[PDB]
Amino acid sequence: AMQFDVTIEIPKGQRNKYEVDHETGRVRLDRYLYTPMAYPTDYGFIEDTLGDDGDPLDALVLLPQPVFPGVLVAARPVGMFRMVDEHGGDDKVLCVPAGDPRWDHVQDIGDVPAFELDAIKHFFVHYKDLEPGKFVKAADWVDRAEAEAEVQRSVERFKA
Amino acid sequence: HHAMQFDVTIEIPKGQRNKYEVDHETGRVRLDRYLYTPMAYPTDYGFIEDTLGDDGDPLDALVLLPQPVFPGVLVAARPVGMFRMVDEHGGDDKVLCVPAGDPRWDHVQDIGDVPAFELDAIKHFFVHYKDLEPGKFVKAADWVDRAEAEAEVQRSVERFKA
Amino acid sequence: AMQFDVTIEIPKGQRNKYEVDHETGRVRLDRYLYTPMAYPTDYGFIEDTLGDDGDPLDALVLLPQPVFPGVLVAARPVGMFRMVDEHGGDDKVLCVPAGDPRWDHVQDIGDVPAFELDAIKHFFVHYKDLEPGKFVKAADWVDRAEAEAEVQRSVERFKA
Amino acid sequence: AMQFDVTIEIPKGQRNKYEVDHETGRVRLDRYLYTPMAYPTDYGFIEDTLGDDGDPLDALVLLPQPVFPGVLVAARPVGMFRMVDEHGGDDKVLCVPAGDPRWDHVQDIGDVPAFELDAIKHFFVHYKDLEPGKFVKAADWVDRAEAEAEVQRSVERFKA
Amino acid sequence: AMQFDVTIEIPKGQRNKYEVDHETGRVRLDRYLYTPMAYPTDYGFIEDTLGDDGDPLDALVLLPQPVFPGVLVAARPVGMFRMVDEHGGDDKVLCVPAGDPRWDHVQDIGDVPAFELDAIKHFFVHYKDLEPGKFVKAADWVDRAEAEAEVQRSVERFKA
Amino acid sequence: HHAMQFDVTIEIPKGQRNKYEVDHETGRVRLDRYLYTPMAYPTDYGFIEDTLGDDGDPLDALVLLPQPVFPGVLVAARPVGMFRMVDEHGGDDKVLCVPAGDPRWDHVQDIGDVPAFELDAIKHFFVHYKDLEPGKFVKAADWVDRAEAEAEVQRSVERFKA
Ligand SMILES: [Ca+2]
Ligand SMILES: [Ca+2]
Ligand SMILES: [Ca+2]
Ligand SMILES: [Ca+2]
Ligand SMILES: [Ca+2]
Ligand SMILES: [Ca+2]
Repeated sequence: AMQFDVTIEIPKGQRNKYEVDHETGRVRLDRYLYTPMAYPTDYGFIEDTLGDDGDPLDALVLLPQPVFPGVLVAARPVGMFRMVDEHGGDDKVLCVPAGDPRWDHVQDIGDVPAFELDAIKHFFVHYKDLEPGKFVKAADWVDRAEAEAEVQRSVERFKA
Repeated sequence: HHAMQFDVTIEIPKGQRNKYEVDHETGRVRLDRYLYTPMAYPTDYGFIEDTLGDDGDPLDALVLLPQPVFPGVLVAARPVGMFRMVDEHGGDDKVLCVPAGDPRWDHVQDIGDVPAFELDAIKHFFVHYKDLEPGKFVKAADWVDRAEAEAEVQRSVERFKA
Repeated sequence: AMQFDVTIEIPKGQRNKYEVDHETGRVRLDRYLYTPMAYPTDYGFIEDTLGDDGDPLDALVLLPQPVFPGVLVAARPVGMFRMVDEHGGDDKVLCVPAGDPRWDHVQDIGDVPAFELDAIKHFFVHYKDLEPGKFVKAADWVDRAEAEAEVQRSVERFKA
Repeated sequence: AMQFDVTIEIPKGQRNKYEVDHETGRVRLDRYLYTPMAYPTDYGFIEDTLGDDGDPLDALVLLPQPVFPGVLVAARPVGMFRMVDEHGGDDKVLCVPAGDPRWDHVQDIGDVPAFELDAIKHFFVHYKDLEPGKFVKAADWVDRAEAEAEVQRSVERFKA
Repeated sequence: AMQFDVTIEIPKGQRNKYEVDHETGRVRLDRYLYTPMAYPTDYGFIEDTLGDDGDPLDALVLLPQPVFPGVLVAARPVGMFRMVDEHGGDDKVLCVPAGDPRWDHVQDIGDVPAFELDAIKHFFVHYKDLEPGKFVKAADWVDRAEAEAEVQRSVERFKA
Repeated sequence: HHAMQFDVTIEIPKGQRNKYEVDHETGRVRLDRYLYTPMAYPTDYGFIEDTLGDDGDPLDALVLLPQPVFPGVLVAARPVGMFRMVDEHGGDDKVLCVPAGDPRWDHVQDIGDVPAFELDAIKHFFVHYKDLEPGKFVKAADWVDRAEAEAEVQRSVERFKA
């Protein structure tokens, strides 16, 4: 069972796109979204990883109640939203709290209702509709094994 | 020189994904549904009292506010434009309003006085909020001026009185 | 498939105990709770019913997001919480939103996770612990059929 | 011990000035305040009273947690903020929840800390600073006996 | 008159149990509570202390309005909550804001109303009821001097 | 043609009566006090990073936003005016800002582009928020333009670098 720490940048329900500057650990308001949309899950990145975009690997965490920007959550992957946009790959690892028995029933991507996966997909397709040049070329959900292999690659990229 | 005004009942505060709706015989607030998309109402949303629109409900309204109100609250309002759209149940236009008698909104007199970014975000909401509801759609949506808005309010009042 | 309107008096997360005056339809603050507890679900009653206690039949509604006091929700029962306290028998019907396919997987009491049922039970067992004269003798979950039986009894008593 | 129902129009912390239209019982947004101020207590009026201004007698209720606009609270008077503004008298009866033992220590105006009375006075002196023509000619706190005599007068004005 | 800085981890009203990682200063979500309960006061720890349990000495701070996780508050002790659970002795120091004249009337444990002390006690007695393996053996309020004695012990252990 | 910008750390979100403040050696957020008046910060409030004002702290800033942020959050910002005031610890000016690089604020270039109602409410806050604190005051407060704002930012940066 793979587990890691996720730093949550943006709580579920937010239109303010907070980001962590990785050099300093400070929270910054990147922008107020130009679309009438809100993050469908708590959103952030996986500590000690490094991705295609220059940043740590993005992460989505399912929670019963959202946290605050900058909060750490020990998490375990259950799938991943593979997306290629105009800038290349920017995949989003879907996770649940690690070590919490209320989430033991969610082990892989099939265990997450289709309604919630569809709404997450909808967010990332459309949230930058009113920012020119942005679009999604592909967007598919893939399973836990895919997520884990992708995490483990991003961890090696970070180390070396 | 003497500006039109009316009362708007706000059903849904800005930032809501719960789609509340007033029942028009009883005056009770009902939860229609939780939205299926990760979207939220871009303004306070409701209807004009004592009007009747071509979907059998009172005419839809959007009110620009400095801070949202609660479901069921009345706001005296004046029209500045309208969002024309057509969904599955046909035409369903939305009158854009500001608070009446409030000098902080006097710079807004017609649809061109509303920043385009806000007009586009409102439009984006209605175009997409039912994207994940089977058999639902919204097509042909665009913005028209205070004149067209007022003339349509006028009709809906006429429908109501009948 | 039985369904009815529930008026929600108290949103999930509240320590203010709101009640609807049935003579008038106005929302009243009965009291601020004496214990550091909060309603674990949206809470209220079923319209046009009369419980064995003389008020409309109490209802709990599972929701993805809470509503406001006074709000109507079309609901369908999936179980019932049976309790005996100082004033005797008291039942609370557990419901989900009617006509919403996101809740079609919840058909009976066994479909609600145990953690959630235990938390609801724990609320009603303990929330009046610091009000003198109160107690709870027993508290048990029963299934949809027993829930539907009590809804019918309470409908028939309203008409009476 | 005098007690009455107060309809709360404006929860503590609000800059939106809600009002009840007394002919219909509907909640209306009268205005967003022009000053950077917020109601220091839950604020409303006493049901079945009638005052100098044409409206029911205004009321302030001390609470551990604010309510929602339109909510009823059974209350008992502990004092009153006598104020004369440009429109004449518009006194505000200060109250606590009736029948709640957590408020038994507050029986008259001396029992309310000076810091809270000063902040309430400050609100009503300044909240209309940025609306022309408004000002306060006098503003003093008076005791429970004064409040009660003033309530009982406003109740007779209503009845007859 | 003893005073110290308290880092608030958890605002009043929270069911999310946030903790500060003492190695790093980052805020972490330890867990969502298993009971329908919420922290009755802002909750955290005293800076540069070490409790008998190995973490900084826990602190509760009475406030007119909650703060955010990670926020420092200059505080002075007025009492202490002594508890024994499954892992043994655990003390929580009850405090008010230091240098604030609105709290000068609270000097010792007898100055905090009984309803509030009982609610705080009830939280710590019951909040872990649905976590298996937990229990509470005893829970008692002691006065300011015993609080100040434990603050000193814990300061001396930090320096050690 | 090339506009000045800087980073503002927001200590207090709009609508707050809790007066939070960042410690300038550690970067920790502290609660200074709960305000004594029934007032709340009319905008998000904070300071400009890497500056030093004439009260020994970094230069105070106000940032106009569509939605508030949390205590400690950074916002890249550009100045549009300044609120000059003098309290008990003497001069303590406040630079008025909007988000930098955001076309929704491009119509705001100088202090005259900010509606007067918002400028007056900001002023009212600072004039009165310490009315009930013994021995505190705020006098001589008024609004000046982007030029005076930028030149003062410039100084405070110069002070800082020293
Ligand atoms: Ca990314
Ligand atoms: Ca319509
Ligand atoms: Ca009942
Ligand atoms: Ca009045
Ligand atoms: Ca501890
Ligand atoms: Ca300063």
